[PDB]
Amino acid sequence: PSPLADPSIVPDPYPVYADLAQRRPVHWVERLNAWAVLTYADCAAGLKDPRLTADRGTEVLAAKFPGQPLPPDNIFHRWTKNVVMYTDPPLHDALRRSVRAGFTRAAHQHYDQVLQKVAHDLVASIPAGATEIDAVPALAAELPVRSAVHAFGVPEEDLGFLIPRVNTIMTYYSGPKDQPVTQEIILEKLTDLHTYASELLQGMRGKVLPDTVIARLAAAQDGLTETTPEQTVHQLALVFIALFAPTTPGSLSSGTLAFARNPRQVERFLADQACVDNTANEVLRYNASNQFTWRVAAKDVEMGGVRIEAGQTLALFLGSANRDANMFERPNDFDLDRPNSARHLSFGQGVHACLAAQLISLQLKWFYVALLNRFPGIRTAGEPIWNENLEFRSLRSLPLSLR
Ligand code: HEM
Ligand SMILES: N[C@@H](Cc1c[nH]c2ccccc12)C(=O)O
Repeated sequence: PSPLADPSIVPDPYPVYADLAQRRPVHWVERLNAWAVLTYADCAAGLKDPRLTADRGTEVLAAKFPGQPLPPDNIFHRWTKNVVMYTDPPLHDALRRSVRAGFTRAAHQHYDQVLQKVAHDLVASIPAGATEIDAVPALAAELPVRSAVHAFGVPEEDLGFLIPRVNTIMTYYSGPKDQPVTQEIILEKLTDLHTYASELLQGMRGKVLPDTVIARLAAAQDGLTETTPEQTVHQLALVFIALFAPTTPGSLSSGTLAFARNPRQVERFLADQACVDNTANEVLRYNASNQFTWRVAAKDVEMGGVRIEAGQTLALFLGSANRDANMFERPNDFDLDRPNSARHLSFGQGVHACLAAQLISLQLKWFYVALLNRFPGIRTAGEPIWNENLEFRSLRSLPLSLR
């Protein structure tokens, strides 16, 4: 019976992942209704294997809410079948092109400057007499919300509507454990994000800051020719979910912990710009926030000596792949001098590689620039405590001393 379904692995899964990558690199996890895939080689190729489809909302819903299917007209199916995350090419590619205006080279030139300032301002807000901080609520949870506002264009005044709704929706992705929130409630909040997205663009909600992702997307709508208004609304809903997911906080907090525990890496960062430049990727490699991602077999495939039949579900363990010693020597070392950290799988790979990958790496880079030049002596001030979630894994508490 798979140790991947044991809640006790979440604080430190890596010894279990390493053992299973060796002995059981592909194996069945009953609680996921899926084949777990543990090695870098199999995860990276699986992400780019056209025999594995991203059209998986049916299968994954059946895994998470067995006995509770939904019809094709239900918001769950209309959303999944009309967003980049859960579509294959060619539709995927039309949907991705339709959001290009938010993510151009010029746009990221602007976001680089916004994020530098946002992170600067966050860290500068920590009072002089503060030696202790819980880096989760104070910093890791906070930076992504300030980025959502200033770089993405989510109105600040609408955060009270969005934050709790995304937190509810995100319980869908609770890993191999009982669902804490009913399907009915999740679908209601998913519906609510669609209403909000459409009303935001109509000017019925908050004010979107200029030159942000959402402002750019809004201005692009008149020129779209291969997608529909409903598709834009579906895609915004996904964007809201991704913006307020625990992914970015977990990356910030797990990287902060890594620095706290590895002071010579602080020294490296302050000594060598190449180590700065590699910080986002080494942090992303060191702990994938999304530890596994889902696929379905569109055709029979063979992986890890297992024949996976068309229609079966797979869980590609990005978090295990990132610490596979065959790809990353001494994979449990947090090492800014590592030469291949950019090979991590935390943003996936290929067709569905994270749309926000550059935005998030800029956010991480500027955070650590600000934090570590202010407070190079960061250390633990108690036990870091993890959320009870393997799928989207993150710290709930990170007590630190700043000096
Ligand atoms: C550290 C933070 C984040 C991490 C670790 C993360 C991780 C991922 C991963 C693993 C995928 C690929 C999943 C798969 O193929 O199965 C993905 C895709 C995606 N990401 Fe992120 N992501 C983050 C932040 C964000 C944010 C803030 C947004 C907001 C826009 C976002 C938007 C997306 C979208 C739209 C896709 C789908 C792209 C496609 O299907 O073409 N990501 N991300
Ligand atoms: N892993 C998710 C896809 C995903 C990646 N990043 C996310 C952020 C938020 C929500 C979902 C996602 C899935 O297989 O369904």
